[PDB]
Amino acid sequence: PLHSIISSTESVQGSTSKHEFQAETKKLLDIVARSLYSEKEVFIRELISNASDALEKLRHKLVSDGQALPEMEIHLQTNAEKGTITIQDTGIGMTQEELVSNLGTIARSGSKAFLDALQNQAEASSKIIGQFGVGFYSAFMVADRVEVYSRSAAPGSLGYQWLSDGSGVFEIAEASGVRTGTKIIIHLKSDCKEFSSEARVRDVVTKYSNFVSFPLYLNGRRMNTLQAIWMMDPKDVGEWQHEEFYRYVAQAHDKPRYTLHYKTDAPLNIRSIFYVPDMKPSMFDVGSSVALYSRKVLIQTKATDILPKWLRFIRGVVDSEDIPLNLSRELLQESALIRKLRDVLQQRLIKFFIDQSKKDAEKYAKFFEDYGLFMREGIVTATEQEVKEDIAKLLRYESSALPSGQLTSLSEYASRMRAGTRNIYYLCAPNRHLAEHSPYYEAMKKKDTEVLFCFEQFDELTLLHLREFDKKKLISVETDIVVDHCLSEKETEELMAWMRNVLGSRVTNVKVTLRLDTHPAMVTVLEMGAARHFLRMQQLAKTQLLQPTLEINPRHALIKKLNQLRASEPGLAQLLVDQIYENAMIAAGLVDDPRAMVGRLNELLVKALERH
Amino acid sequence: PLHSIISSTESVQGSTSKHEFQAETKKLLDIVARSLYSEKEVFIRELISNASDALEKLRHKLVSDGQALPEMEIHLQTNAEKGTITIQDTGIGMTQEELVSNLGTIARSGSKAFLDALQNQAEASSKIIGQFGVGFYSAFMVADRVEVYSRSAAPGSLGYQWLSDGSGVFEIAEASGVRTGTKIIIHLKSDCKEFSSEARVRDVVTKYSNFVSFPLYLNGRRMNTLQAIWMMDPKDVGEWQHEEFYRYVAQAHDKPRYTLHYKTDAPLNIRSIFYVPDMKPSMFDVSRSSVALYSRKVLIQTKATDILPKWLRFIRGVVDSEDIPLNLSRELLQESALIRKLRDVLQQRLIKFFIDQSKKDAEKYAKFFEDYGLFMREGIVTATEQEVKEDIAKLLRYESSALPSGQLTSLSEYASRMRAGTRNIYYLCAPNRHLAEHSPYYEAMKKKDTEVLFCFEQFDELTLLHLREFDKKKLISVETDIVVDHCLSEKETEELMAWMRNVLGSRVTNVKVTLRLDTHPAMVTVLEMGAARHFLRMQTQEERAQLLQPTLEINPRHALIKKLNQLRASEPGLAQLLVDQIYENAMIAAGLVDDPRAMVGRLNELLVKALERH
Ligand SMILES: Nc1ncnc2c1ncn2[C@@H]1O[C@H](COP(=O)(O)OP(=O)(O)NP(=O)(O)O)[C@@H](O)[C@H]1O
Ligand SMILES: Nc1ncnc2c1ncn2[C@@H]1O[C@H](COP(=O)(O)OP(=O)(O)NP(=O)(O)O)[C@@H](O)[C@H]1O
Ligand SMILES: [K+]
Ligand SMILES: [K+]
Ligand SMILES: [Mg+2]
Ligand SMILES: [Mg+2]
Repeated sequence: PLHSIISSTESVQGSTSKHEFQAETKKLLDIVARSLYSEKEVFIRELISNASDALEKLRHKLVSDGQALPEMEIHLQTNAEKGTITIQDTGIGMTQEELVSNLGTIARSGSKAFLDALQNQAEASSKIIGQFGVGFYSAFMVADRVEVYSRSAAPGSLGYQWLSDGSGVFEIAEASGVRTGTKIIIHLKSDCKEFSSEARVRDVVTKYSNFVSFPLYLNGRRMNTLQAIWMMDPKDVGEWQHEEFYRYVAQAHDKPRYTLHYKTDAPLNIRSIFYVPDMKPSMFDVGSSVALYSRKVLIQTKATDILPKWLRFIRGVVDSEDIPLNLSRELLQESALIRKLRDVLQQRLIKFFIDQSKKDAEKYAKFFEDYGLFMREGIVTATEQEVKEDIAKLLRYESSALPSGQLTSLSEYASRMRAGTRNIYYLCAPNRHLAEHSPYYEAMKKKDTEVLFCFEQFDELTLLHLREFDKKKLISVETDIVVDHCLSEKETEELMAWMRNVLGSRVTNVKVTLRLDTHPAMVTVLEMGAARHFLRMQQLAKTQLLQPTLEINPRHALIKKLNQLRASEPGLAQLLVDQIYENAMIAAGLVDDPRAMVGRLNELLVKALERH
Repeated sequence: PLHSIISSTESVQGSTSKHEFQAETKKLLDIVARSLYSEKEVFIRELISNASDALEKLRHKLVSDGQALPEMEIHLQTNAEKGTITIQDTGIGMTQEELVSNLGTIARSGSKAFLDALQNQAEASSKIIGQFGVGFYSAFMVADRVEVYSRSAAPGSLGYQWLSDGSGVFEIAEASGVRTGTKIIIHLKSDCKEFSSEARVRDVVTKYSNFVSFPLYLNGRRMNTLQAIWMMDPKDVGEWQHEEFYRYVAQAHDKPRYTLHYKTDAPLNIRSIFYVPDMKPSMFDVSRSSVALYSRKVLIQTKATDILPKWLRFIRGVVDSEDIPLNLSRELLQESALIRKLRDVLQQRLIKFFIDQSKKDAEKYAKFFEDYGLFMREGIVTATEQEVKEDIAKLLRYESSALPSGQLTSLSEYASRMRAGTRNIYYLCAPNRHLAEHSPYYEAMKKKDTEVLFCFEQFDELTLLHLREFDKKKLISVETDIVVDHCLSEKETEELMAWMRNVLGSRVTNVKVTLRLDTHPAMVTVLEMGAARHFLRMQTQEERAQLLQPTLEINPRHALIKKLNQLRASEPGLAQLLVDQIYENAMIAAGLVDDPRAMVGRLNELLVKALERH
């Protein structure tokens, strides 16, 4: 049954009254003080941002008036005796009306009003941080009573006072002896007395607001001691600062091997810089020091992964003034602009690596040898076909049709290949000597088609997952053999019948091949790539057999000896085939742990040499 | 640069005034509707929670006076052409005064006053969700006009109207014929018309508000059809209830091989359930903690806290509590102190439970250990505290030489029968039982009357070196202890020994003799065998052997070694091949070969000439 009661019988007949939305202050203050910020160390960051905004406002006003610029700086005082923290700046300052309209009203900020009266919003709107208006009340989260002493920068403004305990009541009075600017006095709570020490304050200042645009003083000394090189032009920063900055963000002692200075403004504002370490990636390498900034203050998201996961081996910093933020000044989760930011960064980073090989191929070879693991991971974990192909341009392989010791790409491979050819062949082997001596490649010697050699691990899996490059099918050499379209015939036929009976449980069928010269036998299976992966995966973990085919080579010297061995030592003949069968399995790559074949090997040896 | 402008010259001189804090409603509404919630689909959950709170208030009012209990229902309606969504409720209802006090004021909730004026906080304080007072204002985030009809259930209340354009100004009127309860009419935004589709709303409801304590309906039919079993006592839930509950949570139609119903209050109020799938794990299980946190019967959607450790990701269930502090965005305060202690308590509770399951049923635990054995091994290598290592080591089932084939034993029961004054435990690695028994290393320690453990699973040699201790006992591998511990004619032996230094000097640095072997012609002993095995696979014979120090020991009583003497001078060419085969065989037996594909060629040409005389 459809238990529905919705109707449209509601009737409106009276005269509608008009009211205005109200607001309750005590609950809002409690919410801000208790259940808004996860950490308790953000109030100093908010105060520093406010001081920077005030200093910027004063500088802009003086520039507009064209007067003499005085000294402007921010001072932090840490007094551990009374258990108090004090911050003082030299900004514009606020009069009684401004104090009442700003410090006494929730969700009200004068910075937005000032920006609305700029008529350009480009000269100073890129440096104002405050946008909500509830950042000051984070002081009550660690304080019980607050004192504010402010005097405006106007020639004739008097000092004032601002007393409040954070309980919905505040008072204002006129003061004397107050200098130009503002001075915030904070009385620390009982459980929050850790913030009255210099070490913790210095740590938080260095973590959050290290790159403030104005001098910052704590008990006399200055903490910034560094420039934000991601906001400066590339023509104004030297090569020496590019290394010192890298050693700071990466927390290392080496030099970077690459340096990208990206700066774009058309799709969205990006001011970023990236580095690649000289040293080889370690085990721990398998936010990745890509900390996100906004108006030169740390955001500390570390979870949204603004950079792709496979690109976790690079360091640097990213700045953007258009990213949306929570009320707690934290990054929004999976915003529309955030997804677009990740795509833009990935496209530029891949393009940068392509030009590096085009400029200096020798340097790129060393980079690919060390960091090549990360590129293979990206293709496997990708979900869009165009993403896989774009990343695949960075792969390097060496082919049989070229001298040993040089690497080729999948792009130029499609250029020198014949127009009649349409698919790409690849053979996997531990080395190149084994690859050319591999029995699978020996059958391909008849055709002149060019093949690529894959040596490193996961190359076979990476090629299988890609499955297509530039509309060209990727097919392995092993799969193309089963699909491909001395020992007279009479004496040959009975020899297989003696193997089918013995190896019936292992060798499902045996057929005579004519394309082998060196290896006595081969093992062929349809899904060779999957078999070489599934078998290695099962021994890798007990998670959620097959039918192999063996082909003998009549022209082989050992196979010729099998005719005269059965009629003389039938016992020795059985062990010999059990050794040839496992030898073929090892060459194919379907070999299990080889500890079990030692017993059959030593026993065969001690009986096969008792003739000398 | 010690120059500080900080001083204390400033002081108060004039009279002090007095002022009251104010607020800006428009900016507050903009913040709530634009920069508060990450995802735009939370308004349905908020309004459903409000309806549930109203129904709870009505239920308390109707049970307090001891009167009959009418029907409580939630009705969701959708209209594609109109682009409107309707959620009608039959709760207490609100008159003009409650409407203007609660709806018309930001951060004002009547539930908190109702909760505090309860005087008992026993039956209703645990089922009230709203505590902030800004939940209703999330409707403006998706709607261009909000229209609400409501009337109280009091004997004499009348219907009313409520309109708001989202511009900070609302309006109230009087209405007749309004059904008792609350009815919310929402007109959707132009770009937010995707919420007028039945499938998307069904997804939102089945994601956020599955376990509401009242029957809810969507377009006529019921969407709940399932009760929350973790709230009741374990005696009130049956096996068939568990199967359906495990089916929904884990999306698996099989039977849960394990079931735990944790209920603790001394550290903090916890009401959680757990499950273990019967099927075998796959990559989707291994690939990334599959447990959804709950609080007062509503989804919280943590997705980042990971309340359970990484190695315990193979279990499924839900976790509920009422003492978790969540911020204004209805999400947990990240890295909170109270959150950290929940992870450790839950981990150790499950550690004890798995120990218990072994006692009452060893066969069931043994089958369970084989299926998920990677997860316990994974936790040991990823743990930092030594105390936790012992808690996990009790869950490992190994096999020793004191029992026949196919009887697994634990470390604790292994260490209860070992020697008196020596703190040593012996473990050996082999793919099978036959290989372990015939391993040359085991044959070397057969002299002593000591017990040795045979572990057959992979990555187990790495676990025993990371654990490093078990109740103050040193873990020593069989291969390592051989080095630590301190026929053929002599003349023919030493000259035979001297040849290998001449022909294997590049690959062998020292050759010795062992008399304790009688079934293997070769043996390789290394100082740190366990470390070499795991470090070799992650990272041709010359540079490999340089970092392994492959000491070679040859049994002189083996028949193969004896025949090498009479083949020394008859054909030196074949002798160069057989000695290499012995060297290669020893490495294969020792398991220190990265890939045996290179040794096939040398072996293949040996057989073609070994029996050519036949
Ligand atoms: N040190 C200061 N000097 C001058 N004005 C200040 C100072 N600190 C705060 N204000 C004023 O306080 C008002 C709002 O304070 P605040 O709480 O910081 O909001 P906001 O910083 O503008 N926005 P946000 O910090 O992002 O929440 C504005 O009018 C500021 O000009
Ligand atoms: N449908 C409703 N029926 C009855 N009372 C309601 C209804 N919706 C809202 N109210 C009342 O109006 C108040 C304001 O709504 P709301 O913003 O959800 O507050 P809250 O839910 O208690 N706290 P929060 O968790 O932020 O939603 C509620 O606390 C209720 O007292
Ligand atoms: K303010
Ligand atoms: K409200
Ligand atoms: Mg600010
Ligand atoms: Mg609510």
